[PDB]
Amino acid sequence: DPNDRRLRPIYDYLDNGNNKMAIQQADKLLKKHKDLHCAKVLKAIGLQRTGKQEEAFTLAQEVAALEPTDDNSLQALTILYREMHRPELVTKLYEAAVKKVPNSEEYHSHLFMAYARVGEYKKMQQAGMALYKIVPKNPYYFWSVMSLIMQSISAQDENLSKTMFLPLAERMVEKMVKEDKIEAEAEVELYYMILERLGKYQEALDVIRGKLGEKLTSEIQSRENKCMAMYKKLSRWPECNALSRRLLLKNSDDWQFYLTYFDSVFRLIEEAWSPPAEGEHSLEGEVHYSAEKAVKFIEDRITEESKSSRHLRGPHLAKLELIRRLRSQGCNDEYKLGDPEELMFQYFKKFGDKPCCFTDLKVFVDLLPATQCTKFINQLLGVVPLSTPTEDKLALPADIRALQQHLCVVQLTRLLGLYHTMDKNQKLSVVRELMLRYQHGLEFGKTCLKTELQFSDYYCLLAVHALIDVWRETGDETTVWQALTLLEEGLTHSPSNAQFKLLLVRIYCMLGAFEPVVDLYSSLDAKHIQHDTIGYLLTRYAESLGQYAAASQSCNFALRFFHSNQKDTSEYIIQAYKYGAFEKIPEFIAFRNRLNNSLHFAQVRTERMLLDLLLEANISTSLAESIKSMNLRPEEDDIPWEDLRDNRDLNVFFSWDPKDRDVSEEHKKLSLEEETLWLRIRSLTLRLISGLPSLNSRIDILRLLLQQLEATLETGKRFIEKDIQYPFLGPVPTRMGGFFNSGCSQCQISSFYLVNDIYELDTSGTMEIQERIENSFKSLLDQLKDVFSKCKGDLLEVKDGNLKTHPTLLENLVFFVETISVILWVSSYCESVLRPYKLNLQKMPPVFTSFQDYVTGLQTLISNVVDHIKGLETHLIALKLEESPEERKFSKTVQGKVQSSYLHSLLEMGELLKKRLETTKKLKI
Amino acid sequence: TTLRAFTCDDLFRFNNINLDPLTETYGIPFYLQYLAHWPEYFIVAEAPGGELMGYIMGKAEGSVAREEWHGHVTALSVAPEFRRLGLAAKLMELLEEISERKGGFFVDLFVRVSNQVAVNMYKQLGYSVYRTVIEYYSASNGEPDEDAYDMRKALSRD
Amino acid sequence: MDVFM
Repeated sequence: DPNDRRLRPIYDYLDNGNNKMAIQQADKLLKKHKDLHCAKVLKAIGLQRTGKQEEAFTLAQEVAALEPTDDNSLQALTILYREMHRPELVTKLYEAAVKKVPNSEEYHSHLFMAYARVGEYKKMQQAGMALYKIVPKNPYYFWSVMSLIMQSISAQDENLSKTMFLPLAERMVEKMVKEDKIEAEAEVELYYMILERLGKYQEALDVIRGKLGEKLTSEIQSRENKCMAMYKKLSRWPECNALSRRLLLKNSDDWQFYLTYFDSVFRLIEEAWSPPAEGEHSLEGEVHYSAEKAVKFIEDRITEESKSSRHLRGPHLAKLELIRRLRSQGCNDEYKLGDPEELMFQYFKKFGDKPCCFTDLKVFVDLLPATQCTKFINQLLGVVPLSTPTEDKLALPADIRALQQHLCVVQLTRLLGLYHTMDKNQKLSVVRELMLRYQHGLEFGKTCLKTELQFSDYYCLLAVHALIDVWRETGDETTVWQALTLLEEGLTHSPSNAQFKLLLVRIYCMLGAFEPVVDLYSSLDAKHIQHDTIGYLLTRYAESLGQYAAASQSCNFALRFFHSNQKDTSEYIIQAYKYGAFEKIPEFIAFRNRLNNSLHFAQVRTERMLLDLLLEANISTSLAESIKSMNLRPEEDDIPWEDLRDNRDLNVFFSWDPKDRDVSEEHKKLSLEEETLWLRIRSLTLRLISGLPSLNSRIDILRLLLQQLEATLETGKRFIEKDIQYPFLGPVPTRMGGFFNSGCSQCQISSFYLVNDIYELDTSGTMEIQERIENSFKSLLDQLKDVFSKCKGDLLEVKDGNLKTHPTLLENLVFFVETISVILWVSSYCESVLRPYKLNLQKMPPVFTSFQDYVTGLQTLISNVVDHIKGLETHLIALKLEESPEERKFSKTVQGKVQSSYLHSLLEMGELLKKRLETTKKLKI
Repeated sequence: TTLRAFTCDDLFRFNNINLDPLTETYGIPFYLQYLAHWPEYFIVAEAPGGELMGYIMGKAEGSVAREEWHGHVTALSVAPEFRRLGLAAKLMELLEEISERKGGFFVDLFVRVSNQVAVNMYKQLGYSVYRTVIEYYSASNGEPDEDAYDMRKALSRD
Repeated sequence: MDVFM
């Protein structure tokens, strides 16, 4: 085809992003021939890639009106439609194409394929049935069956699905079986899924155990898993027990089978089941039904694993679990298993050097009585071969083994809760000892590469944790500075560490500085899926500190990732449908829904909305063009409150605190509720702001939204009154407390009431309304003055050679900036509506004088705030922060970084305020 | 330990593994394609406490006519605190067995040149170096594009 | 390991 050769230049141009030259070459090509619709659609695609969609959309509509037939044009139109997420058009396109040629099986397949991309289940079922009618192939029939299954799943009515679709699918598959046409293995999976979803467990188990079960060979032990599931559903305990025993005999390092065997044998003992008189006492093999048999089997596994040179951690943990379950059940006359403390000591002795010992012991540590925990720790200290402790030096290890054992011992000591008993001085002594141990142990890893962690970073982690606990207990920032210095020094030696970067980011964000945070996060090298998991740390702090550029960049990255997900997940589940992995379709659908209902997605979307509206509200546009191009309406909403899902990982930080002080599901629930409240408040505020230009019946909608906002604010205050404390490494509190303490909510509500009053006056057009307007103006001015007065102070303070920080002032300044921007918008609308009244009256209402005085007061307040910001900057730059040497240098560097971050934030704030001040000249009516 | 098939929901809990600089983080299309096309080549280990030690992800391709039908290893990672336990050897043995059951011919994988420990452990496992490819790793952040070693091992069918 | 693509 010569046309493909002609398109090859623009083909590679689009491949390389050469949009302009592609458009030029397409124009040159179409100058000779006017029937080359592919050239036109390629030009439209290139225009869309450059941000020209309306002309591209018109060209696409024009070429679609022609109803083409060549495959290349169809592919190009498909790509173009998927560019702005418009898959419904290709459905009609392929419908017309198959209308032209009804006997084309490829066209029917493509039409069904586009339907499956969309999700019209009856249509895919009909298309698949028609395709099978055209060509008798099993895969199309099973495609139709899967379409019916998905239609049943989608429907909420359980009875309707269990009565209409599932019986029909079962009848279809039964007819297929009667015809004896089951060849591949996917049909068996589909049949089993259909039978299981209908509740006929016995028939599914029979069909799996039958001849058709032999076709399941691609996977490993799949038949065993399905039999386990069926037995658990049917409560056929002896069979599951026998199968679990056989599988454990096969491989003796599987935890799930150990748990299943224990549960089965305990259920057997509870039911007092007895073996049959004759024949095998199972469908699988031997069955154990006595605790003596269980302990004998466990001992046999232990002694069999002992002989093998390779070491496994299975049987010992299984013995510990059996001890726990025997204790729980009530068999106090235990069958000579042993003292749990002795077993723990032996296990630690055998696996001292392995880094995973602590994690294994944490699960069972609850068995140890709290009376002799210190004695147990002392006993543990007697095996480690430490050097002799002299007067001026501590006992030190000799190689990697001793160091790892001592580290594990220290971790276990911290876990038991001893460290939460002594006072400040003993904690400081422990910190010094840990620091000395880390410094001594740093010598071993001299030859380690840059991509491998050092051997003693956990000493620094423990010291940092202790210092943070001390600071939280008493509140002395010198400990914070020391911890920051220690963390920086540790990160200097091991650039590849990950926990250090996260701890540094959290501490810096807590202290109010933000400049190093972006660099540290970039060094962390996050990517697509990690965004939705660990981007909340950046998104919760980027906006609150005035660093607008970083917030914009992060929001852009997150939005790009989410849009790419929304575009490509459907395509890849489509491909999975094509291949034949039927059982993976519902899981794919659930995964896509989970990703589409992420809380972080809505949070970043709303934050980007508000930031884009605020940055270029009136300095660039008139707040009307931005809204129109921004697609916002008061009634429209796209936040799924009923299906909000949380995906943030709260366990990324390594922890060693006891169970009581660790995170809990209650904390997660409270954090989710607080985040939902904050998101609701932000969304309501954005929606209320959005509908303002349309005021030039909606008043009722605005009043309803205002009432909802007031109720939400009341609920938020009630929740704040609870005074819930969070763990340091757990969820971080939101900004609601600072928002309430600042008092900007009253100013915004007063502005909204003033807007309502002026709109009512305009509709009516009275003296009482004018007096109310004047009183509202005076109250707004007083509230703004009070809010500004609440922000006065100093950011960095020097006292006795120590530094003190006050991020609350920065947060108050941010809230003040947002409030004054909103007030400026409201005043602009008020002047816009009021100006024609005075213009007509010129052909004496005291409202004009009050408005002019209010404008002058606003300008004076803005000038005073700008001057105060400049004075704060001048004081900050003139600060003389200069007042082992390496630690002092690190502390100086940390202080310099904090000062630079504060200066950058203040400069950005001053620039924004100076830009916003100029706009007040248009209000001089 | 506990070995089971990888699932989509596990993508939200494996963050404690990819933080290692030596391990990558592919996009959603890569994981979705590998899971849909070859579900059996996706194994993940789960700890008694609920954590994930590591996972192994691979694929099979080639031409049987030219005896190119072979298994390929895409990704293999282990958590830093769960190493020195032979988990990688167990996963590699499982992949070798499952590829042998499919009538393959050999197994191959790429490796970083500077990653000396991985090369040594592979050589200990009977794997013999095949060849070297120049500038395979498209390094970012200004780092030089490190070359890669084409690592190979035979099978029993031949 | 392979390249990200």
